[PDB]
Amino acid sequence: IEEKPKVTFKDVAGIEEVKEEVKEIIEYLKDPVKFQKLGGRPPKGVLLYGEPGVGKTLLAKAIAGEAHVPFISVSGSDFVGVGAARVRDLFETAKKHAPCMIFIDEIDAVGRDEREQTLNQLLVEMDGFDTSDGIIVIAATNRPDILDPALLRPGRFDRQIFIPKPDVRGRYEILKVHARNKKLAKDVDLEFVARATPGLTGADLENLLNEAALLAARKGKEEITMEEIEEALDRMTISPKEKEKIAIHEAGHALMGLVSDDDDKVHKISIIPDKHIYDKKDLYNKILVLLGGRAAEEVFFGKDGITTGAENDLQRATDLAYRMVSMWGMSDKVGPIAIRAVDTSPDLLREIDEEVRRIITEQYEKAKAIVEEYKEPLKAVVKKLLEKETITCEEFVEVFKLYGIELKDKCK
Amino acid sequence: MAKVYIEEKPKVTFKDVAGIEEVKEEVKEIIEYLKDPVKFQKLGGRPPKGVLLYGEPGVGKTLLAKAIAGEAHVPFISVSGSDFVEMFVGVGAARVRDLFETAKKHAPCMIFIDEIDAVGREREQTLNQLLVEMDGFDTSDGIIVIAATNRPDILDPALLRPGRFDRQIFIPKPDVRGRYEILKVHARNKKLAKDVDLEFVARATPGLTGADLENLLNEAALLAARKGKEEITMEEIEEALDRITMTISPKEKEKIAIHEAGHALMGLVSDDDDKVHKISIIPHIYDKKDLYNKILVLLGGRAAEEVFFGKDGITTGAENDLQRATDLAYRMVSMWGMSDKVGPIAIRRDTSPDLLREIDEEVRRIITEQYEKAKAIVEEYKEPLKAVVKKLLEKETITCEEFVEVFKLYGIELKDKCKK
Amino acid sequence: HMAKVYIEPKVTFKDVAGIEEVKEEVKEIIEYLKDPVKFQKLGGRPPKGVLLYGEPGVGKTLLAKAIAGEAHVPFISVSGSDFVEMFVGVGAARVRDLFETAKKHAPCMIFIDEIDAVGRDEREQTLNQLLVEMDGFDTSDGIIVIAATNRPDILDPALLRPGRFDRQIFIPKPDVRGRYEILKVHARNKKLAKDVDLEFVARATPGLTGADLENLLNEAALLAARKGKEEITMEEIEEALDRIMTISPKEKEKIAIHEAGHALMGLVSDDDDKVHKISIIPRGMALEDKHIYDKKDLYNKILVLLGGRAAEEVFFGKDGITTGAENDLQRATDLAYRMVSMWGMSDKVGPIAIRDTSPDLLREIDEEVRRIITEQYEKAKAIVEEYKEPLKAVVKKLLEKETITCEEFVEVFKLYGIELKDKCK
Amino acid sequence: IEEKPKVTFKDVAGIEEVKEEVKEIIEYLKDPVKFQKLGGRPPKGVLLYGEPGVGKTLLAKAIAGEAHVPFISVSGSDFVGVGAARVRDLFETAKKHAPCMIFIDEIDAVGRDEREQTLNQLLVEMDGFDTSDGIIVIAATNRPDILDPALLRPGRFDRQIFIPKPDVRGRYEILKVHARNKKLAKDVDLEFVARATPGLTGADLENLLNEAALLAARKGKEEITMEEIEEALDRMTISPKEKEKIAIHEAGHALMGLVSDDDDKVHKISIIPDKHIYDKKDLYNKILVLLGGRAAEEVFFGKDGITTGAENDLQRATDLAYRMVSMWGMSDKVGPIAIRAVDTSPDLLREIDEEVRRIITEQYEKAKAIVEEYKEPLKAVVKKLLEKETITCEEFVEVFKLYGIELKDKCK
Amino acid sequence: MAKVYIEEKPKVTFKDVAGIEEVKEEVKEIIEYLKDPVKFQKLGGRPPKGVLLYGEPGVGKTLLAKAIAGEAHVPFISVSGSDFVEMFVGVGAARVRDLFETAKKHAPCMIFIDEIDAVGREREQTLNQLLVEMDGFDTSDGIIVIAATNR
Ligand SMILES: Nc1ncnc2c1ncn2[C@@H]1O[C@H](COP(=O)(O)OP(=O)(O)O)[C@@H](O)[C@H]1O
Ligand SMILES: Nc1ncnc2c1ncn2[C@@H]1O[C@H](COP(=O)(O)OP(=O)(O)O)[C@@H](O)[C@H]1O
Ligand SMILES: Nc1ncnc2c1ncn2[C@@H]1O[C@H](COP(=O)(O)OP(=O)(O)O)[C@@H](O)[C@H]1O
Ligand SMILES: Nc1ncnc2c1ncn2[C@@H]1O[C@H](COP(=O)(O)OP(=O)(O)O)[C@@H](O)[C@H]1O
Ligand SMILES: Nc1ncnc2c1ncn2[C@@H]1O[C@H](COP(=O)(O)OP(=O)(O)O)[C@@H](O)[C@H]1O
Ligand SMILES: [Zn+2]
Ligand SMILES: [Zn+2]
Ligand SMILES: [Zn+2]
Ligand SMILES: [Zn+2]
Repeated sequence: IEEKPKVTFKDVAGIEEVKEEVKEIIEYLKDPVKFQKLGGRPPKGVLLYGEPGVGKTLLAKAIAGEAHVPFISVSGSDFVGVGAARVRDLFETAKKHAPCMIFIDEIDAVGRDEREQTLNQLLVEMDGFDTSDGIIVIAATNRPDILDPALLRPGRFDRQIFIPKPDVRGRYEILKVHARNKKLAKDVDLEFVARATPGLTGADLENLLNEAALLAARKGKEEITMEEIEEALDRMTISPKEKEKIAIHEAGHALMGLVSDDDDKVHKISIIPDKHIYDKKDLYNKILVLLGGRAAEEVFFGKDGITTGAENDLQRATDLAYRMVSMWGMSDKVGPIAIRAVDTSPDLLREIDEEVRRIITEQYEKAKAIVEEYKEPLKAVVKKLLEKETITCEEFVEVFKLYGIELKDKCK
Repeated sequence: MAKVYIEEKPKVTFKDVAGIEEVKEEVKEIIEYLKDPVKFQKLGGRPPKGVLLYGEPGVGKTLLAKAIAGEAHVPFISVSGSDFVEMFVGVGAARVRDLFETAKKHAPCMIFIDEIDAVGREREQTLNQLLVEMDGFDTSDGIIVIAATNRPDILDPALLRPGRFDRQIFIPKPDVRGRYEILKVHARNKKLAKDVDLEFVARATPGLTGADLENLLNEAALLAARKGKEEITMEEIEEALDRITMTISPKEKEKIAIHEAGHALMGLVSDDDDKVHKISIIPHIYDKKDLYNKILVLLGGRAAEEVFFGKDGITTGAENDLQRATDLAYRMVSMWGMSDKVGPIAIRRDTSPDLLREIDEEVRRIITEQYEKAKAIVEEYKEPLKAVVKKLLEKETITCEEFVEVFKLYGIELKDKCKK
Repeated sequence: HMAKVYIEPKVTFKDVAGIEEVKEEVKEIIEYLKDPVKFQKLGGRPPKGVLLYGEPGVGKTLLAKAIAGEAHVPFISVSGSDFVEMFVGVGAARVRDLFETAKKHAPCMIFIDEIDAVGRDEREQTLNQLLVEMDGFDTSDGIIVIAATNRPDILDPALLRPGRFDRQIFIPKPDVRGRYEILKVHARNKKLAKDVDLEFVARATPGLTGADLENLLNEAALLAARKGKEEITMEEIEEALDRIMTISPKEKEKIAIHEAGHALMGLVSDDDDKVHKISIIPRGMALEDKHIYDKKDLYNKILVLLGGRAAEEVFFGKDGITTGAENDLQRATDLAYRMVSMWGMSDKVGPIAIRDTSPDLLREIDEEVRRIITEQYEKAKAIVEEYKEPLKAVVKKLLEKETITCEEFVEVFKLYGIELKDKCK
Repeated sequence: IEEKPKVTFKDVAGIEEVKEEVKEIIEYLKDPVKFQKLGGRPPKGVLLYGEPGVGKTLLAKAIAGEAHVPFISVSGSDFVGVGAARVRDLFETAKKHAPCMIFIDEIDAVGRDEREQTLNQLLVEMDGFDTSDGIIVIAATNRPDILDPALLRPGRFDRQIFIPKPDVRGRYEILKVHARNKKLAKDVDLEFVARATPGLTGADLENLLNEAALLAARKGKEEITMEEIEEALDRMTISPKEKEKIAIHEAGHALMGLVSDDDDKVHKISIIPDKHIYDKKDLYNKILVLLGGRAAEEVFFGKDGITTGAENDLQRATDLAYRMVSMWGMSDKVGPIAIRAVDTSPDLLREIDEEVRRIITEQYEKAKAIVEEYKEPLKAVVKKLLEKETITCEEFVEVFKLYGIELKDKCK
Repeated sequence: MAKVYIEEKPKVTFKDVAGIEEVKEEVKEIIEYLKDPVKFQKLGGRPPKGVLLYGEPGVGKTLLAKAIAGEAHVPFISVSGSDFVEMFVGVGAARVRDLFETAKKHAPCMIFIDEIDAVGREREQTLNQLLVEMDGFDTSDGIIVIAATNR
């Protein structure tokens, strides 16, 4: 697929922080020789990851549009040995249309036999082009956890941007953008609709206004009223009980961060989902923070109230614990041996799993004790998070200050 | 070569379509859009571009599409997916471009693509040309593309992507009422005798499609004609019926009904799991309690099978329920650290066999716990369940409300979990 | 595919700001290129390949161009990405042709930007062809190859072995003085106002490269021009600043202790390879067989690899050990695993070689590998514990100078009355 | 590679039994429509297997030559996804040149990922052509033991011909063929040279005469004398000690065959290397025969004298024992279960290996006892085999008859 | 493009080659064949068509080949495996056919292919053309091909 601009930042609502990040990509695509004579090297690949419908393809299309540069679209599933040829051809086409943008949706389909050979051909094509070409590849994925680490290595998709689900403010701005082409009545309050749609993506909101328009049309009306919007709403939204669980989890992580011995700045708590060296204590602390969400879930709701929301934090914590034991020899029992894994005895594998379980349980018990200790000021924080949807790190600290508890200065 | 058919305003309407009122209700916006596209356009409304109709052969997919066009009084442009088999060069891709060209010329109209699976499994040359033609037309054009398939499992995912055939409607095989209503529709042109009981014929045809029934009445008419009769009697209908000996056995039906009732009963009792709907013999954050409950519901079908038929009567029908239940149990233990024994460790899908054993043990613990629970529930409400199964066997399809009403008769108040 | 041949002035050392230590290192390269015959008659043997590694825009191509300029010698520029294809063995031919062109224009300089693209199968054939072309030319030719990389961590070790790019120079991001000196260089062709304080601009640009600063002054000049001014004021510089990361001092101390750890192992080893320039390079930058090694030589190579971590534990405790020892630990274990399962250097396992093997043997192998590593780790730790006081001294010097010579390390130990092994260069 | 006849059966020495087998292939290639109107179906693929240099490519070339039909040559190693395309193209070319012969040398390279996909493409191309095409594929391999069973399945290479190393008679006939283009002296005795070259292949003999010719030329002679032939010989021949070991092994197999309870006819003992149902006793007996060679080696030479020659017989015996246990449920311990194998518990695998070891050792002890019993008439048979190189089954039985032992009537 | 060298009767002999007497002894039949091919041909003798010389760079592979030609007083036709890098179409395969054509015209002679690894690792088009040209010539021609490789 080969398209042209016709979509800019005016069609993208919110994500101003993301918009700011990608601004160098738009400046580079406008005139690559300014950046080439400069000496600086822009990214070759940029990974856009988030939930479906958050506007990853939209952002990529807006980048191309703002730069007035061709947009060459393709999907990961569109890639027996002919898979590797298609990759070579895509980049060939791109170099011919330079300065332009390559867009790869579902990069996870090609980047997780024919499934492992096309992957390498993409990797070599990424290493094949330079800044001189004046081209940039933007990939999008809903499952970055299943991505091949090789893809994120330096020279290839070494830049990653997480596009989040819209907050109440974000939802309203999206609604405004998608309401432009709709004949809405005076009585419609888009501010209310934003409040009434926590959990929805930009796509869900676009569909909600589209559905309301189709209803008003079916009904035989010259405007869209709140009636239609409520009807379109009923036709994906976070329950108040669900919201409470998310808020307790999120507060859990923040409390761990504002109490953890060393580094990592804490930031904006919301009911919405390396060049550095780290010591053993730093990693124990990072695990402590990751388990915080779940620790809060158990302390507040019991063993039967623990939720599916802790999925990534648990994965990350365990992944970090295995690295400590099997890669960084941070276990006394295992020793300073490093295993990178089908030549290793089951006895060592057992010894590794045991140590990983030891670390996680140690920290989980610690995290739980901390939540148990500050349960009353936490309840207060959760009440604020439920009401406001989003709170600043400063706000959290000030709520604890009210309960006579001075937390660590780690915000922004 | 090639051949595209154009019926400027068809004569088939919803009166020629029987027993898919839920489907009829869904497609009503497509009718309203085709009647006046600018009413929609002048508001910012964007109807679907493509609508996928999938079901068994003869359930009435082309019929429904023809009725949509007829109800809207709009041309029906028919074409077959197999007619895009290029004879030298990329003539397949040209035909696609031409079909949409023809359609835009006859707007407001309907494009109908039978066997979309033939063009959407040089192959990706015609397929891509269809995909670009789908992205090429807008709501301004006032046209809609309806594709039909018997094999949606072999369809290219690209076809179902947003902007294309992003709306999919499953057309099911008719239940008793469905079958009778179809027979009534197809009996209209036929000279039937007074003795013919179409209500009996519908009961006697579980598993037949609208086409099979249309053919059954057509065969009975040919039998009566050859015999030298002016009317069609039950004799000819029974004779025409016998050409059916891949149907639903009554013993088989009982097993399906008990399994289906099993799931519904679990759903209407499960502590916080959500929304039960239409029981038929015819084909996000979750807490630990919610997932235990989801497993409970999945095991319901089998639990009912054992309670009613014994360990020797349990069936292959529980295959996917069992898989799903175990997959969910495995995720609770190895991914969401919902096991006290295993702890809050996560193994996403390298592992010592001792941990693998510990995981399998815990998964077995959860499933057996819930299976024993489900069985106890079926054992408790066996008498009102027998009542539900008896109703489900004669009606083939019952509403959740109907189930709850049967239980109400046995003095048992179930959870208000019916879909509204 | 192309190659660009530069004819000589324009770029000399006067256009290169604040890397005087680097400028001093490369001075032999400039002298050799001037008259290759005079320097071999004198006795000086030059490098075949010089690797320049650092972040993008840190003046690696600039330094290389200045070397060629100062020597008045052709500069043949090429990129690693120009030697990739998959389809046909034309990649290997281009390498042969580049060196052919170079020999025709001698005395001259070859410059390979992005050497990492060709240094990581049709790409492998090209990598080997480069390696053989490196071994193909001599000092008699009068050519030196300078390669530049932003990713030296992903470079093939084969490229850096003796005879190839065996000289490596790390070009760092400019500190405040560095930034100020660069600003001065790039301010020469600009009409700046009296009110502009380049010393302030230096403090206001932490983390920028020479390239970023060059562009900042260029952008400020364009803003003053578009405003209709003959001079550039602080207003335009602040505006140009807005239009567009770090290393911690605690982190720096950890790196310095780790790096010092390796060097102490090397200068005590009992039998090893040469040790050189100890430096505080960030995790991102910084970086066998063919010949015969005995069991003692390999035990010693493991000893050196564990040195960094051994220092981390001796100085910071078990809670202070860091992620920086990641490759050292991997390499040490790989080497231990080869000793046991390939070279039958274990008495318990015997002279058996495992290339389909019982778990009992796998257990026996893992046990022995753990024995070797722990033995050596305890040895390394004991060495760090013994020379903890002169090491603290080395780290303090390393922290303030950010880079110390092998000679400086040995003379610090000399101060503490400890005579180390004569290694270095 | 595409060649034309120019080589017939006159260039092939001996292998008259093989020559007789392939005669239908030559008659079919001459006029396929006679065989097509007939109703009969010739083989699609014919596998030629034997040691290197025995004349597998030669026989194939002679088949094409005798039939006056094109010979299209290719090798297995000449076959990333482009491997499967080459196969399709070869058969395309063949169908265009029909009636003709396809020749695939080293079929083991393609018939043992890209290594497993080209294999399937060959299998489908084999199933693609019919008798109507009037083409035949002849494959050659030195390692048929490593061949994928799929290749030998009905419709594809379901015909297999073993080409053996030449016996003294065979060697003489080959020497005669290769002596035709050589200027040999009157004193040269090719009958002696055959006797003096046991173990050599047709290729070795061709080279021996070629080397003798080059020596005589170098020496400055107008003829090749015995001097040159002996010199060329010295420049792969079976030692007399080695010969004794082979003879004891071969006698071992024959004795088992002439004593085994039921079926399988015994034939020609030499010092040179399904549509049917079998019962448990038949298979125990087949194992007994297979172990016979080794059993004789141990009885005669001791545990330190057992040799590498038993390699195939041991493989075959074990392969047969595993099939009895894991496929045909002929083990009481394992039961009537059939395992065809990465879903099976190690406990069952252990139980299977134990039973296989039980069967083999049982039979090995039996075979050894039989050799021990008839050691004296066996010594007599070995003396005859050493002298004559080859003996008939009848001759063996007659030698035992002399020692007053009446064997089973199982010859020909 | 391309370049094939012809030294009709070289001046390097075995006196210019040192310390490989075992190798010198092996190749002595190649010398004797090149001196008079019909002596061999009139007996049914078939010498090698191709001889591969492999070793480290600078051990004297081209030297030995040149000495073989010199000792036999036979032309030495030198060519490099890298010179079969086609410039459009299949011009690589044509060069191979031409080399053997040239050789047959100068018989009895010696073909020398340095870096045979460059042509023998479109790639299989020139490689196959070499293979067919090798199978194309006979002992009657009175020519020998000596290839040298480091890899
Ligand atoms: N942030 C947003 N602002 C405005 N519209 C949005 C936003 N996010 C999504 N949308 C709308 O939702 C639709 C789906 O977005 P898309 O980028 O295709 O999905 P994805 O994130 O899966 O790649 C588009 O039509 C786009 O207009
Ligand atoms: N629900 C139904 N109501 C009435 N007639 C039906 C129904 N389903 C099928 N039929 C009849 O069966 C025949 C086949 O219908 P058709 O649409 O072609 O099947 P398919 O789903 O394979 O496209 C038609 O003559 C139609 O009238
Ligand atoms: N040390 C420095 N002194 C002066 N100018 C510098 C310095 N570092 C960078 N610059 C300038 O920045 C630009 C980019 O430098 P360049 O050589 O391309 O960097 P690299 O090769 O490391 O990517 C050049 O114009 C150069 O003059
Ligand atoms: N039975 C034989 N009769 C005559 N010559 C033979 C015989 N076996 C081999 N040769 C000769 O030996 C050479 C090698 O035979 P070939 O068929 O190519 O080997 P392989 O059996 O490995 O395929 C040929 O030149 C052929 O003339
Ligand atoms: N054994 C040797 N005796 C004499 N000179 C030798 C010997 N080996 C190499 N040389 C000399 O070394 C040089 C290179 O020889 P050459 O054949 O080109 O090397 P290679 O094996 O790479 O082809 C020649 O000038 C040759 O005289
Ligand atoms: Zn979390
Ligand atoms: Zn079910
Ligand atoms: Zn280190
Ligand atoms: Zn045998």
